[PDB]
Amino acid sequence: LTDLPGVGPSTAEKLVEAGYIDFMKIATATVGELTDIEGISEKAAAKMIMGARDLCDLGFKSGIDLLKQRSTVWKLSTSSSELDSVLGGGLESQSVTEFAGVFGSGKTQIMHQSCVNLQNPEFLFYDEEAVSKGEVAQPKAVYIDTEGTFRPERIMQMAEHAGIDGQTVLDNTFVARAYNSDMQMLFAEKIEDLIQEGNNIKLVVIDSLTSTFRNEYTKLAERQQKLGRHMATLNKLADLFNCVVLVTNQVSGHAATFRFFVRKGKGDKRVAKLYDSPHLPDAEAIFRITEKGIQD
Ligand SMILES: Nc1ncnc2c1ncn2[C@@H]1O[C@H](COP(=O)(O)OP(=O)(O)O)[C@@H](O)[C@H]1O
Ligand SMILES: [Mg+2]
Ligand SMILES: [Mg+2]
Ligand code: NA
Ligand SMILES: [W+6]
Ligand SMILES: [W+6]
Ligand SMILES: [W+6]
Ligand SMILES: [W+6]
Ligand SMILES: [W+6]
Ligand SMILES: [W+6]
Ligand SMILES: [W+6]
Ligand SMILES: [W+6]
Ligand SMILES: [W+6]
Ligand SMILES: [W+6]
Ligand SMILES: [W+6]
Ligand SMILES: [W+6]
Ligand SMILES: [W+6]
Repeated sequence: LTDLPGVGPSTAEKLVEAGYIDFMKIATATVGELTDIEGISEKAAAKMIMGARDLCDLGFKSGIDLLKQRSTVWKLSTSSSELDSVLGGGLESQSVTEFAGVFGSGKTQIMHQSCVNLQNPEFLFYDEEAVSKGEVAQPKAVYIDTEGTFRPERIMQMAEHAGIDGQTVLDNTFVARAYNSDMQMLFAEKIEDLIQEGNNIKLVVIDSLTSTFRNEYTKLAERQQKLGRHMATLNKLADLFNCVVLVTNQVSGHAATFRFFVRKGKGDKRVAKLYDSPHLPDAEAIFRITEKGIQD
């Protein structure tokens, strides 16, 4: 931190005690959030922010640099060929992907399958010139469980059928049981704390995203508010930590970059329809849910 303009030893200590330890977080901060640190003037805040942006080279980009930026996005396989294709390769890092659907359509299964897949190195697709092997090494997942449906047994079974070690998935997946929207939001805000403690968080799951909010603000206005702050935190986390963020929506409006509607097909079959994305056509993906997890 002292490399930053105006920042000396004591200011660097204050910054780290407020949780601002990397340049990117400072470069993307508002003067307000830094001045609210006290001991940190408004002029010093504007100076270190400008210095941070410069060290992170955050200005206008054009031509080939536009392609380079896009190449920093890596993708996580879903174990379904069809679903991966419709996704343009797999679940994207630096974006929030939402799976909505009726009860039993497979939302929680996909969340569990993703936690397992993260532990199979060959299921993370990336361009080696834009994403280094070290960036996706020892990846870990965070599962914020709002329903009480996380099942370690299911993790073990899906891992076994994929030929990877179940205990290893459990060891590298943090689960937070949230009973209301305050806990759900605080847990999401605390993921930055796990990352600074050395955990390479690369997958964040929120199952469910809207249940607590609907149960508490059954007030679309405020609800939408609190939910908007929650969504901004998820989108920022995805961008800044080059992380895949997945959320489920139990349906019977907000900022997701990819949105699916999953429905039941015959017995085993499920259909996932991508209905919103910034660059892909609407398309349907047929898959199945079996003891092996998600397949086809
Ligand atoms: N061990 C398993 N073997 C085969 N199918 C399973 C297994 N566990 C769960 N499923 C399937 O997943 C369905 C439930 O999916 P789930 O993810 O919980 O739905 P949602 O979260 O959308 O309400 C089940 O009813 C069952 O068909
Ligand atoms: Mg993004
Ligand atoms: Mg569920
Ligand atoms: Na300095
Ligand atoms: W609603
Ligand atoms: W409602
Ligand atoms: W209603
Ligand atoms: W209504
Ligand atoms: W409503
Ligand atoms: W309505
Ligand atoms: W509804
Ligand atoms: W309704
Ligand atoms: W409703
Ligand atoms: W309605
Ligand atoms: W509605
Ligand atoms: W609609
Ligand atoms: W609409």
